[PDB]
Amino acid sequence: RNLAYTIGLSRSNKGVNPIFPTYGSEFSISAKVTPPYSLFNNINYGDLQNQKEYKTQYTGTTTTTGIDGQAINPGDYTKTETVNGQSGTVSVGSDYKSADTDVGKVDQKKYNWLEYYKVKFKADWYTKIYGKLVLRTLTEFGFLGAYDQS
Amino acid sequence: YELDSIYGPANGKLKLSVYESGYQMRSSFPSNGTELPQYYYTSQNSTFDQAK
Amino acid sequence: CNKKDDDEEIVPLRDYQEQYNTDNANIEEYLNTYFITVTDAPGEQTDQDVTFTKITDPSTQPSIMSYLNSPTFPKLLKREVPMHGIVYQMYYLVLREGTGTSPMNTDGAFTSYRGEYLTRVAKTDTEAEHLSTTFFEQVLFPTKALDLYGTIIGWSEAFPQFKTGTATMKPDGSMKYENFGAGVLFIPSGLGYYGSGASAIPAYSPLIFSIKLYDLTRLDHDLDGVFDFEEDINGDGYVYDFRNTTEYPTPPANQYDDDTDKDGIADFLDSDDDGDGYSTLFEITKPTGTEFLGGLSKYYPYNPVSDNPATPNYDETEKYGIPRRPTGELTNPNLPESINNPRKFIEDDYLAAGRKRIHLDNTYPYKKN
Ligand SMILES: CCCCCCCCCCCCCCCCCCCC(=O)O[C@H](COC(=O)CCCCCCCCCCCCCC)COP(=O)(O)OCCN
Ligand SMILES: CCCCCCCCCCCCCCCCCCCC(=O)O[C@H](COC(=O)CCCCCCCCCCCCCC)COP(=O)(O)OCCN
Ligand SMILES: [Ca+2]
Ligand SMILES: [Ca+2]
Ligand SMILES: [Ca+2]
Ligand SMILES: [Ca+2]
Ligand SMILES: [Ca+2]
Ligand SMILES: [Ca+2]
Ligand SMILES: [Ca+2]
Repeated sequence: RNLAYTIGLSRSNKGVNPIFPTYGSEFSISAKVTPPYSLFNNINYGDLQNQKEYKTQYTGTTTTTGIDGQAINPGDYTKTETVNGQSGTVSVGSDYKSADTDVGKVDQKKYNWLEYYKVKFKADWYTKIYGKLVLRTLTEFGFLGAYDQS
Repeated sequence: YELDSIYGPANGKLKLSVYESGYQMRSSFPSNGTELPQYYYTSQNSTFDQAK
Repeated sequence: CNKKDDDEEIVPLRDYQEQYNTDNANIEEYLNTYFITVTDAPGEQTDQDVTFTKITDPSTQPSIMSYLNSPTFPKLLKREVPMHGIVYQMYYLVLREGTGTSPMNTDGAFTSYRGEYLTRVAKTDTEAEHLSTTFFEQVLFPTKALDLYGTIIGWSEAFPQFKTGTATMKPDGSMKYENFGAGVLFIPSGLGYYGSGASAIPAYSPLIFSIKLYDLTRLDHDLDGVFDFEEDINGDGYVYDFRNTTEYPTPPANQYDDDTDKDGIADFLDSDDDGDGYSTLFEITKPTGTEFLGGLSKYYPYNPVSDNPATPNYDETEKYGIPRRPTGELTNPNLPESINNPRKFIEDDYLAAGRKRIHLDNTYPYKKN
């Protein structure tokens, strides 16, 4: 979900034909900002990968066998191991610290509410050099960032 | 044409003899509960030469 | 034209009960009006060949049916085969019983057979109605063992009642077989090819097979390290899986006989075999550093094995079998037996008779922390 506010200031004095301008310039500055959710909500986005809720686990209710040939009881944490050529998940027991971090859950929590800021700057200038020949200079900038690097 | 994979002098001659084999050959044989493969070695010339 | 219609009129699928009654009547009539002659070549390939001929002198011609549950060979027996809802009855004659082991209903059989199909011929104007047997397939010199699991139901049911014989290789490469089981099995159409008729055998045609069991090959269908003959819970000698609704519309009361976990999958086709989660292969795998290796293999055999003289480049001596629950001393006298402090194997755990092998016990591998 994304909730943003955008404000832009532009100054254009080009003329006379929009298709082939012969004089003037156009300067535009924009800034799209989202609420800083990271500041108010007390959540550590850096330690998410080191928590039980963000570790791979077996949600089934029937005992199964992993790639290692061992039992995988319901509710036990899992880890990925490559036995021979094929690779698969191997039960780690209740030691969630040794399990694999669920990147999908971490990314979901990190990107559940989009938090960013976008700044765009553009400058266009038109001038007549000789006769009907006109020179156009264009400079564009774009910056996308986040309030919290974590 | 020119023959390929010929080892030795080009003027060599050999006495070729084509006989009807009298030794039955098999690809596999049952064993004590298992189906083992049949192997024929390079030193079994006497067995095939006597049973012609 | 351009259209592709799907009009399959093989929907008839004659009733299993009606077809069985017709086949049984035809087979019974054949057994009453015909007699068999058996050759007696001791070591030749025609040791126990059978020839069927019509009975025209019933005074001194004993019909096949005459060999009822007789106390001396040849003996014609009946085996009840419950399948397709109805109860099939298959007649099989045992001319001679082998002097070896008997293959399971899902094992490989090395044998030579000559098959023929029975078909009642309509009574013509000049010729009266009778029964005719037409030849379709024959293998006089077996080369590869046939898996009884994929064969017709008749073979998988009658073969476990015969025994193998000794085989000796002659100096000219030929093999001589002796003291092997031989007999003729009359399998109805339902237990053979029911409605297929693709091959030379017409659809709904009872089959008559003359078999000679030379040898057998133990097979493992689940690749769990335990062969099908060792995964038979009862001593019946047959292993069945009731997960096919076509063959078994309703699971019979005899289910769970060859299924320890009662999961619906028989042990001969199940990997876990006990429901503990740990696969049978892992449980029977020899652990690292164990003091009871007893062989060069990485998997514990079901029972102790000996080397194979036929294999001179490999020693198959395995003096230890699949162990039972550890009945030794704990790693530490204190604390209760668990994954932390496991019990050590004494020695008798790999050789005791009647022990519950860890692959059939859901409490040995221990719970993970
Ligand atoms: C970059 C984003 C941030 C932009 C922030 C915008 C700020 C808004 C400013 C509002 C205007 C000021 C309020 C009073 C207006 C009345 C005029 C008197 C102000 C003044 O002294 O300046 C006049 C012109 O400059 C002015 O009026 C002030 C100039 C304001 C800055 C100009 C640049 C804006 C940003 C755009 C540049 C980037 C390109 C993207 C479009 C010159 O008056 P005078 O000739 O009498 O001299 C004065 C001596 N008595
Ligand atoms: C920084 C981004 C993230 C934070 C969000 C910032 C939000 C800024 C505030 C919201 C914008 C609304 C308020 C300014 C506009 C009201 C002006 C009314 C219209 C008008 O006539 O303009 C006159 C001056 O305009 C002016 O006000 C001139 C200046 C207007 C532009 C200044 C706003 C920032 C521009 C830069 C945006 C890009 C940022 C890049 C980093 C005021 O006249 P009057 O109404 O009194 O009547 C008297 C004569 N008509
Ligand atoms: Ca098995
Ligand atoms: Ca059984
Ligand atoms: Ca099972
Ligand atoms: Ca099994
Ligand atoms: Ca198991
Ligand atoms: Ca050996
Ligand atoms: Ca077990």
